Amino acid sequence: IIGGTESKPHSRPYMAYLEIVTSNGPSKFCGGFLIRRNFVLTAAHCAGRSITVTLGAHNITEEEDTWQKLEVIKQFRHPKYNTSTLHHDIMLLKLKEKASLTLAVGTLPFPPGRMCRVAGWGRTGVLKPGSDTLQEVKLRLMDPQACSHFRDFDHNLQLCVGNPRKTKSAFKGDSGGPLLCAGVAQGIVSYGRSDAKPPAVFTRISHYRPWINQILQAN
Ligand SMILES: CS(=O)(=O)NCc1c(C(=O)O)n(Cc2cccc3ccccc23)c2ccc(F)cc12
Ligand SMILES: [Zn+2]
Repeated sequence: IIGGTESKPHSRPYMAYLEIVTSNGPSKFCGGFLIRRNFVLTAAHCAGRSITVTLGAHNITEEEDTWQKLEVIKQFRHPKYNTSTLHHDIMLLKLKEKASLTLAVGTLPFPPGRMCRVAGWGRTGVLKPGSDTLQEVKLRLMDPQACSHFRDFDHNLQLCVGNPRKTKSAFKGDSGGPLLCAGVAQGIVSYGRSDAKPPAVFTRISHYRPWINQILQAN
């Protein structure tokens, strides 16, 4: 998160930190969010061989009594996910078991106004480290025209997020995190410019509600 603030600890109790063993070799990290006791929503590009989800966290180097760490048993990557265009960058994760609902661990409920918020443990600048602590930032939902420079941008599938006159943005490390507008999840962090210039591109959750509901009904 660029230009944001450290979240109040445990104030976003749906947030999930994902550790992904790369089908090749080492680990990578993404965000995600708990939508049911045993389901997490994240980006398709975060997929890998095996996934661990950490719930209840604030500082990821600091185990607390709030933590619940759960193995993913099934990855449901969107079938039309396209590595080239990055369309349908969405993925459901089934947890080996149900999370205990606590103050620090909770599910996120399912058109938006302009001001939204996003959280994550990603980089705090172009060449900065990832954040040990959960950061958050308020961002403006932009007209699709503001993202016309992204060749594969499709208003039906995606949100255009972040006023270009400011540095405030999701960035690398924030993939899979939810965009909330008025307490409702509208978006999922997907991609943007490598120079961190807003806006960035988020998956439009509403378009995928049939598919989500389908997987939840069958699992
Ligand atoms: C660890 S991972 O599983 O996420 N893989 C690396 C990766 C990232 C990342 O580091 O998060 N992002 C997001 C991202 C990238 C570059 C610029 C961005 C500007 C804004 C927001 C997000 C941005 C990807 C998008 C498409 C993709 F195929 C791979 C990646
Ligand atoms: Zn704490």
